[PDB]
Amino acid sequence: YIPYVKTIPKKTAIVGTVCHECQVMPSMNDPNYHKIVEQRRNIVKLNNKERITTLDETVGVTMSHTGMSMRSDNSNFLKVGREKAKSNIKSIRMPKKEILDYLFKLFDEYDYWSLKGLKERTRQPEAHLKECLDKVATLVKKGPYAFKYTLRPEYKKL
Amino acid sequence: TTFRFCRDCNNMLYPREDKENNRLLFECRTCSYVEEAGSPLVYRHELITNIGETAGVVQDIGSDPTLPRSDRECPKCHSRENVFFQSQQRRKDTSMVLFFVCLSCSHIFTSDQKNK
Amino acid sequence: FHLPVRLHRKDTRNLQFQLTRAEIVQRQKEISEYKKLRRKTRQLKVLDENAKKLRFEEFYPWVMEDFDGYNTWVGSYEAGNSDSYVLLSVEDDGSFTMIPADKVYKFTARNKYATLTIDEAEKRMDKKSGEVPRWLMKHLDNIGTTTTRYDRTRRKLKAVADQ
Amino acid sequence: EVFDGNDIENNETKVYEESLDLDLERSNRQVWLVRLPMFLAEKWRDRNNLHGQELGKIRINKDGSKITLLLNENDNDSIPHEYDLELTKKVVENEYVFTEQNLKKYQ
Amino acid sequence: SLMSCISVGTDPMPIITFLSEWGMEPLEDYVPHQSPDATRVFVNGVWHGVHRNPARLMETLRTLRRKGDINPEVSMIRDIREKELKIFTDAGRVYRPL
Amino acid sequence: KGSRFISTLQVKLYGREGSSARTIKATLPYIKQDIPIVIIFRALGIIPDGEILEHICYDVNDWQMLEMLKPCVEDGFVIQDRETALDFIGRRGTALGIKKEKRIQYAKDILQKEFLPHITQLEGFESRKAFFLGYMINRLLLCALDRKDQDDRDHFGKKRLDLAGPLLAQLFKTLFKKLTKDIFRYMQRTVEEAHD
Ligand SMILES: [Zn+2]
Ligand SMILES: [Zn+2]
Repeated sequence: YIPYVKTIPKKTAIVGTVCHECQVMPSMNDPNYHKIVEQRRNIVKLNNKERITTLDETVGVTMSHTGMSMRSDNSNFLKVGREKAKSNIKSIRMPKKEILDYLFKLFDEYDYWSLKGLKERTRQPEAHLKECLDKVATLVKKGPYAFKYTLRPEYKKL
Repeated sequence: TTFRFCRDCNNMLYPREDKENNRLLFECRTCSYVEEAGSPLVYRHELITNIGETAGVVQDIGSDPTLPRSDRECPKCHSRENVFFQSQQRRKDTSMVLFFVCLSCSHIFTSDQKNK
Repeated sequence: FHLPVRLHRKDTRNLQFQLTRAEIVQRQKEISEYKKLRRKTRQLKVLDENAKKLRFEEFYPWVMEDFDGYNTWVGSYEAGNSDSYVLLSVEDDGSFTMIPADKVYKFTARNKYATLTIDEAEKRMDKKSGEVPRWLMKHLDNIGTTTTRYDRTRRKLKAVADQ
Repeated sequence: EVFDGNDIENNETKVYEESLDLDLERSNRQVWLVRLPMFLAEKWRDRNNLHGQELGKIRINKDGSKITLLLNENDNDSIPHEYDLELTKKVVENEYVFTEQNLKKYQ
Repeated sequence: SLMSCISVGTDPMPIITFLSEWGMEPLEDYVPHQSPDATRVFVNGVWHGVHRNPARLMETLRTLRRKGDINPEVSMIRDIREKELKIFTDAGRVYRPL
Repeated sequence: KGSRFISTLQVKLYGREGSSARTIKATLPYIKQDIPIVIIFRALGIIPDGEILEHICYDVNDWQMLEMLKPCVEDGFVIQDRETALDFIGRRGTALGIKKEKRIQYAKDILQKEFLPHITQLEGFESRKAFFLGYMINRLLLCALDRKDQDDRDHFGKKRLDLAGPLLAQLFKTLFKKLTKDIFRYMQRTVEEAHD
């Protein structure tokens, strides 16, 4: 047998059995008769779709919003560059006299720290920030935790 | 030839032989349902077939405006109106015999005088 | 039908080796006795909500099975007259009650004649022999292979009643 | 509403507080399957209506063989007030009406 | 030819709805052995249903087309011998007046 | 209206008049092999052979027509349910992207969106597809038994003339489809490359 079938239980009940099949047809001897016939005839007569509208305005005006136009787009649609490019700020290098303590406290928190987070947390230029990181930590590229800086074993093993 | 169908699952019943009675029984191949055969015929190959000669005759065949009319007398009701059409078998081996359908009794007869 | 009867939505793939409700109940009794990164840019095709709801709702067809598994019917959704019917219910007083109809389902019995398996069917389709034996099912029935859930459950139930 | 399959662990005793077996109490109930025209079906299948009011009466001859429907005067004299119910099948078998609804999920 | 014309086509849905309301039983409940005299109904080559009284249906449809309710380009053929009723609405058919 | 693509379905009667067994097989898109008609009929939800013959032949006394249909049922006797038939249809499909789990659904999807698309493409219309297939088989058998002549290729009634309207319609749709793809490509590039 199979141990799993993945059923979906529900509350069901039989509320009757069909015994007679009927077809409702209006009697032809009714005063309101022949009104449904007109209604039925109107079904085919109907034309839901509408024809394409023709612009009667001057052709020069209609084409003013095409090609190289003096008008500038005011839409805010798919402005991904604008959304993120707005955020930009510089930061000065916090001297080794100060940030040296920051890194070791940072490493003590977690033992595998990425480059992108390090620049964000330190908020310093990557140029000098590299020198301290290489002097204290090392990066493993070929390991499973590839491209992540970790504190050197000399100081970690303490 | 008649193809009997199963009572319990609607599947066709093929012929089987019972040596205990040496009779013909139709049995099902899936649900094991048996029934005694009424005829000893099992295969009917018809190289020269007369079926389909009058195929397509309906209760309102005369309403067809393309079918030709004729004045031949129907030999069951003494009527003169009728429509005639050639054999509906399209194989190029059939004769040009006609088949007349009466518009008063829906009877089908033929004008052939060789075999009738 | 052999009461009680269950009518639920369930997967019908391999609807020949699934445990019967009676078997499950028996299994419970013995068990108690025994214990005693993505692409970041994806395009989706637009689909009307109604069909998607129908597709998701109708993914698992209705299955009607009795307690002993003797009757096993699987339903299929029919759209020919799903919304063109209006059911009428007559109460036990001579009056008539109006109830609109929602859907129509077509149910067919299953496993009445011990169908074969996919591997067995494929092998027979191949050129294993000139033609399948006229009584192949009968021969395999005696061997005991290719049985039905009703027969499969009955033997197991009898195997327990004997002890 | 996904749930386990065979459920050999007997998880339905606590997951659902209602019996999962099909109910046959209302099986012994006659039902008529009736197909309605477009104009009549467009107003009887609407959920913004059908509050339990009397839509008409059904008249059956004493000897049978003829069934007619008489609607009330609420149609606004826009459709016929009399209809003929043609019995397409006097004897019908292998047809049933079943309902379904959700089950309690707690305890 | 001089009087030849090519149809532009119209929606076949209104015709199908009209047929259903006039006794065109749906194909879902058609039992061939229970009525081996009914005429099949085709619309644009699609088998939509069957009719028990083709004569009346054709007479009604023909009158409707002549009265101008159905598009004149629609073609109606009733093969009495074959027990079929074909209605064509797709564009590309060449017709002439008579 | 809706996709403007053409899918061809062929029903073939294998064997010659001198053959002891002539079977009927149908060609389905994206399947690579010809399947017996009975297997397809079962895949649509009609497992009993009695109904399948009823769907094909509309006369209970036309024993001659039924005789030629016996070989078909014998060929596909081993398959007797929707799941087995659906799996048999699916494994022939040229997808190879589904290991085994979606194989049953893949065949069902093919029979729904790529089998006789001119009838319908929505779920719940298996009966209509089954009935139409029987009509094609019925027409095939009638010609094979010499009851009807092969359809004339020059019969103008079966010919269609495309004027400027339909011609430009096809050209416009293809060009518009190309335009839509170009629009999407720019959106993807703009998001990925961070442009305006
Ligand atoms: Zn049987
Ligand atoms: Zn006569």
